[PDB]
Amino acid sequence: LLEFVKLLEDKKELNMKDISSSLIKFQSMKPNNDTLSDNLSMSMSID
Amino acid sequence: EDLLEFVKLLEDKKELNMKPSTILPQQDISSSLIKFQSMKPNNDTLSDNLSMS
Amino acid sequence: DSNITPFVESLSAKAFVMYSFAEMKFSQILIPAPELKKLCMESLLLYLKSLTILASSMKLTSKWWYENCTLKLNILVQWIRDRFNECLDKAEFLRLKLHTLNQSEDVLDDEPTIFVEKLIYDRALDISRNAARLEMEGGNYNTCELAYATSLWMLEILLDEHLSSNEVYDDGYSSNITSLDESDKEMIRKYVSSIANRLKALKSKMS
Amino acid sequence: SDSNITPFVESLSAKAFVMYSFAEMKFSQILNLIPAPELKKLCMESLLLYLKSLTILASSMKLTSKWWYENESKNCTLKLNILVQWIRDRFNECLDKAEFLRLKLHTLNQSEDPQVLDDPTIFVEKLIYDRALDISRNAARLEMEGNYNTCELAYATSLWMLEILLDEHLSDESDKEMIRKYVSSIANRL
Repeated sequence: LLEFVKLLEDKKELNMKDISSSLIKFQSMKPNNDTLSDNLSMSMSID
Repeated sequence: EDLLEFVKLLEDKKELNMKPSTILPQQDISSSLIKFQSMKPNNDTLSDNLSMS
Repeated sequence: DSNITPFVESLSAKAFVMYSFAEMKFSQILIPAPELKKLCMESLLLYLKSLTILASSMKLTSKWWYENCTLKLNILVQWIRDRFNECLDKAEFLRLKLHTLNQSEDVLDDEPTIFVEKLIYDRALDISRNAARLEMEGGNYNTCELAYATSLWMLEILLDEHLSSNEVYDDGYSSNITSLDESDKEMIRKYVSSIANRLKALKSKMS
Repeated sequence: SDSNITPFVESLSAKAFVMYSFAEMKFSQILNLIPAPELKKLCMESLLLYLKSLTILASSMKLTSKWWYENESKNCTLKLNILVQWIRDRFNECLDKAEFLRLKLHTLNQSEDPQVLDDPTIFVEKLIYDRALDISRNAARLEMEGNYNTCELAYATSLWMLEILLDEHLSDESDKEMIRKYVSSIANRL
């Protein structure tokens, strides 16, 4: 329990050595998300 | 053998009788919507409580 | 405590099956005046039943939360909440469309009364009837399994005391009244039995 | 990807979930008295976390779509349907909030004017790493206060987070090593 609190208290930081466009690609997926969900539901029905 | 019996049973199904209107209240679409609408804040509250925990 | 999640999963299965039925009626709306009015009513009633199942889910969870939360449960509850808001928006849209039609087209007294429990009953038995014809044509067993399970979820709604009450028949005391009679419940009980037994037989064959 | 991808989509949803909840907790601080430079930092941090959530959600859909088009069955479980609906809902939500944050950031920036656009970076990975241990440490100290189940979930959330860091589809060896070992103490505890 104390070993655990110590280790977490004792943590070292990481060493790390677009946004606009990422949002456009996501926005572009939205129709595909609907179609897919709809295709999964339609399969759930025998008829 | 069974599949055939089961299919037949289903094809032979009778429609539900239900209760006569005489022993039911009048039908009211709006009152159910109002009740559901009033649950919304309790639904949001509950979901945030679960997330925060 | 760890048992509330399976109760919520079970309700969510029921909400899902009802929601997907509502959506199948709703889709045929997105145009003769009689058929449209029938579809609009049918869809509305199915959304209102969805809402009863979803509400029941939140209440159960709500009660459990304040008396006594898994990742799964959190996810489910987000889903239930999303479906509740969606169903409610769609049902309000449909209620408003229905007011329009009952004013803008002219036999309103004469129209046969649409009961949600007849919708559920007919639909559940069609799905099982189709599953059995499929099963005998050598069709895919998983497909058949899901169909029977779907019929059973649907019919259990009608045998469940907290879910089988009809949401357009309000007490005046905020209670919904069951519209089914006892011989209906006994007939539905019989179908539940045979469908479950069909599903067990099928499971035996695929194992 | 087998006839059942449900467990995979389930694991991805848990990752998206904990990323989304972290984003949300930042977001809720945004929604009188709050300094501009702090408002800005919070806005960026929240944005990067929604974007990370969006990456994990998108990968779920990508996997499920590939599976759906390749598997000949077309047999879906109720469960997978439900999760896919939750994914879509959450993707819409995250995307709306990320847009709102992008906008608010742009607005804030137009009330300033810089001779240091030579200038600092916010690293999403550091955000995830630090928060994950703040959760576990809060729980260990809560454990010392008495709340057995809350320590479970808290603990659980910490490991999903570190796992995202080590995941190559969702994106340093000294760091990855540091992480590669970090799950274990948390897993030991929980």
